[PDB]
Amino acid sequence: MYYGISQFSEAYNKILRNSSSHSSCQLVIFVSCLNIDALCATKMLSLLFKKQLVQSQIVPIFGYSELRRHYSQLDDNINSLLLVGFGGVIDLEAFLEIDPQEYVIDTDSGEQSFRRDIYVLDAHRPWNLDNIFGSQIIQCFDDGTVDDTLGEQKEAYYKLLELDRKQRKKQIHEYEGVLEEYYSQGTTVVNSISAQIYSLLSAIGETNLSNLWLNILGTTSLDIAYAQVYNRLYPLLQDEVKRLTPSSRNSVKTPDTLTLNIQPDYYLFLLRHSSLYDSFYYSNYVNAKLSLWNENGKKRLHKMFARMGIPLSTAQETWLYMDHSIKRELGIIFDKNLDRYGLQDIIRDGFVRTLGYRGSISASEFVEALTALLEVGNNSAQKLTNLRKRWVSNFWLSWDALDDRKVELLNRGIQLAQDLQRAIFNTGVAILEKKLIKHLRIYRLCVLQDGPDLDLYRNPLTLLRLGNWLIECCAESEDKQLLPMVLASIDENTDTYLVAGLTPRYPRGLDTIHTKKPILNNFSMAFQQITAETDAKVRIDNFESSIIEIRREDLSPFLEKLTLSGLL
Amino acid sequence: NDDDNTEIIKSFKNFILEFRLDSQFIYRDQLRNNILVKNYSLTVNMEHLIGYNEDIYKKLSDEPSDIIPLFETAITQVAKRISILSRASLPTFQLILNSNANQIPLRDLDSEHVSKIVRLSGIIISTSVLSSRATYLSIMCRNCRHTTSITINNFNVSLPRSCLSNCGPDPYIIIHESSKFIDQQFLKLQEIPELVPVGEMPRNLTMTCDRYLTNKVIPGTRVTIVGIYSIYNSKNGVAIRTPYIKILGIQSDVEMFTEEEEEEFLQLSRNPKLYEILTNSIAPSIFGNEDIKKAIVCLLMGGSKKILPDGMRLRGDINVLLLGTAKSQLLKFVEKVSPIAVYTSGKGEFYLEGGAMVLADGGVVCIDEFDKMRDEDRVAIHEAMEQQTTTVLNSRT
Amino acid sequence: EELTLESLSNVKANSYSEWITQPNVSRTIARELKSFLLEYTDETGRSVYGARIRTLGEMNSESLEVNYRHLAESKAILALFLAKCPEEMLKIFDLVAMEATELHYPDYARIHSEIHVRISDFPTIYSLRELRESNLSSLVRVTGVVTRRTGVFPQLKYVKFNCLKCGSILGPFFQDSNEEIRISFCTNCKSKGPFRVNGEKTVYRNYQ
Ligand SMILES: [Zn+2]
Ligand SMILES: [Zn+2]
Repeated sequence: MYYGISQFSEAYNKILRNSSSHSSCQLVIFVSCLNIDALCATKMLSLLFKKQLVQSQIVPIFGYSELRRHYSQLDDNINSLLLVGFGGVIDLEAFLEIDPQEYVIDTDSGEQSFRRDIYVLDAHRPWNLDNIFGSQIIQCFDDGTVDDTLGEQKEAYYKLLELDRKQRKKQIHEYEGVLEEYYSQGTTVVNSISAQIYSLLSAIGETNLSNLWLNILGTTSLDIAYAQVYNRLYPLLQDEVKRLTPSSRNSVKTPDTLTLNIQPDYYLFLLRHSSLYDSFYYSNYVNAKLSLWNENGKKRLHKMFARMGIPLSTAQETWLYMDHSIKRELGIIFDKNLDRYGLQDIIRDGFVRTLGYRGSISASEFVEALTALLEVGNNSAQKLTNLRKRWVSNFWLSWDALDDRKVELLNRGIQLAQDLQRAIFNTGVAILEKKLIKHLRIYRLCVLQDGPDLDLYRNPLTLLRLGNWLIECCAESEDKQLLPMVLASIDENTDTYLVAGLTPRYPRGLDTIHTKKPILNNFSMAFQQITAETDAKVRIDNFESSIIEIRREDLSPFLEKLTLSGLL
Repeated sequence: NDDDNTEIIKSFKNFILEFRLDSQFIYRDQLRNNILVKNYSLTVNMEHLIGYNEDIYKKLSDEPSDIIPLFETAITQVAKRISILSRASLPTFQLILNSNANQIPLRDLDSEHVSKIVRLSGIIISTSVLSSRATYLSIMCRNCRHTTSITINNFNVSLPRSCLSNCGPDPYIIIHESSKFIDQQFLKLQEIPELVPVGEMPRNLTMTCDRYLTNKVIPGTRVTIVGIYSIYNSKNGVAIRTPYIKILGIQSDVEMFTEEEEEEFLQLSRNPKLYEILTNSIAPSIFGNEDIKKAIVCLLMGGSKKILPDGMRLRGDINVLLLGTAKSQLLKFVEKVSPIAVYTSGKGEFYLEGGAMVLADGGVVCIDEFDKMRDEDRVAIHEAMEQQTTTVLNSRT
Repeated sequence: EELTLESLSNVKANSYSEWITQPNVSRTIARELKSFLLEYTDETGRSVYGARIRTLGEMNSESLEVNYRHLAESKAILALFLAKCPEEMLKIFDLVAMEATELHYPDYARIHSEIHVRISDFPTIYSLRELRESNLSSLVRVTGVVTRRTGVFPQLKYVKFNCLKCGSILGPFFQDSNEEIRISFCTNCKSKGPFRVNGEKTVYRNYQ
């Protein structure tokens, strides 16, 4: 509501009118790292401002506390703050303790104004009503979710704010209950921030092939978790692809020739940059379907490749070096027997960028490599600071990778993605054989204490990858109901478990009467309530509240409260 | 037919003259430079060729033996066009490849790989000596005296038996003078020790290289090779043919002081206790033995060898004697840090030379136990060190 | 016309192989062999050969395991015939393997254009000394310790040739693995001459 979709252009014009001055930079863009779509959105905004030639600054951030301290050091000269993928649900005014009177200037007259402007692009869903309504210094580029779902919430909020006694109770309790009901609901990203920014550019008419590519990448990254959102947005991106597509068709391939064409993007892993056999061997969906984690799954994989009539040796060959006959008839090969093995869902048409003779890349593979670069791009408080510094360095490395010129960095990211994926697969199979997953009847707890790959798992995204693979296998396992999934990873240097609360998910292909319903994630709220109740040291500072830290000894007591918690 | 060969040649010419990345005709420039240094040969990345057009790469893979010569001809034509002004000669250019794809273990190679461009690696065990290969021949007909010639390739011919303007069964003969030839080596490769299966002999295989690929490596050098699995009818089993490999390209697995080095050494000299630092640095695990460290430093440093005007020379190589494994570790460290060294505790195609000690020169020669060492008796060492010496030991260590 | 398995019992030929080489006889033998492969099962009733084919495709192995007793159990007539003339029925049974494998793994020829039948549990056994000219030209199960092994060198599985006189191309004759080809004649011009091998058309098999 605060800034609806229609008024994005107006907000942008206001930002210009305020911070546009070649004399100095008054625009600062706070960005929460560890989010592909956030990075894409930030890059798009950077390019836009570069066109507008408005000096500004980029501020990578990892934790809410980092954001707080960064705001503390802010200078009054800055009047525009862009928050990318963070702060939407929190009461930023409260969290940053912003006093309207401190910033109020030129209020007049039925008008208001302030010295600074906090623009929020954090499109999770459970928007902080105070930010939406209570605050004015807070600016939120809403996707219309408020005006389409929170109208009753708006009414209740404005009534409660209006209330300043049987009738008083008879109204206040209902409004409080309405607001609480809007609360106590798990977070679930609503839409691509990249999509919102692309829409804004369309409003400003800045749309170009590069911007569409960036939006595609952001949405594709979002896909894995919120596949429904990706499905909803896919037609729009295809429409834009057709809109910007050049007239020339089948133009002779030249180095300058660059195309972004839609064609079958088989739901595999690094197909173009890994042997077909490897791509299948590490495609989360593939392993979940065939349970490749068990050796019998590997046997079935060999059986499937034999059914394909593809020489296994060939299947392990480098994809770029496939024989032309197979490299082209793979379409028919997949058309046949994929249903026989139940892997028909793998077939997927998707965006695939390409340029000159250097080669081609699918948006999925590109975002995978971007995540790999983000993750492995390179006194306890100092150790955490250095780790987050490495994460920020990886953030900037990915930023550089976005440029086409730095194809070398993209290749490095591809290799890193391969290595991380294989390590994740090995760890997952070891876990499943170990049966570390414990059915607690409130969640399937799986705590990690083995040395190897533990160092890698200190990165929240690495843990998320492992948990995503585990969740894929579990959801495909019909025996397992959609229980909440808990992951923890002890850090020996800090002696803390990287607790992660991972929501369940219906089978990728699943799209029946159910699956339509979004299974919100209450992990964060449960963790926060337990932490407030208890005193076990933890770190909710991380923007992704579902991920938190805890002492090696504070874990099991915290886990005990967690299973004791009824919030989950 | 010849039209299709010309078409393939034209396609490769277009690839060379057009394949561009960013803003550089990498291959055009590379060819121009290689010509500029007279190195008439081009190296091509397979991935690049595929990117330009998969079809040419696939056709090459199908019939490498014939496709490759056409590609080399295209390279020659491009070189002439870019290096010599038209309407105003060069030799056939060697083509070098780099697939960088999945390898094939030496043992795994079999009939399946015949005539296929193979990509593998190993350690070169031995190197032959270069031989002549007739790229071009000058040919006289024995009776009618009809001149002619042949242009042969090192892939997949014999002197024609027919007169071509009875004259004879083979009236043609070679005129070595006008004919032209190239170099051709022969190398033997063994599978990687790791690649060797459990308790199995390491397999071995032989190759041939030519043109600029000649003399590019030496025995006992780990290397990765690209070539066509080839088979030749050795004069040395029914229907059994000897398998070899034609070396398309080589990559070295293992592959003077600048300003920085001399500056660092000068600063080291600036240090007053530099000598003490050294003594502290030799075999730190061997605590104590300070005099031993000092003597090690001295021996490593040698001495100012001088040759008098009368000719008699002043030796510069110092020789130190030591007296369990503590000394063994010391000598091991010495050889490790020694620029050149020979460590041996006394245990120690028609050509014979002197013993192991003879081969040692410069650097150092270490022996854990002379009291144990008696091979060739002491007198050999007596002479080799006192005198630094058909049977003369022209060594200095 | 094709013949019955009982009709096959009547060899009615100069030699066992002479009977086998009979066209209709070959058809009957192939049909019976395929019937055995698809039908013969363990006491469990599972097609042991069906599972063997499954694994063969899965492992991409080019050799199919076969148990002699199994055929002796059913279609033993073919067991005796093979014992008398192993080569011919080996070829026929290899084609039967072609057909049995492809139905379960269509287009497996890509993985292996051919397959090799591997008989097992051959009842009769002889030592090297036991061997006799009577044994020659027939299958034998023998044991020992390998004395010396040679490296696996390629051998020309199939061979075309080229008469030096005219010799554009000569038939892709199958090399026997024991002797040379020595066509000693040319079809293009009826005479002898240097028959240069046609490198264009030739199949190579690992030899040892
Ligand atoms: Zn003549
Ligand atoms: Zn003839």
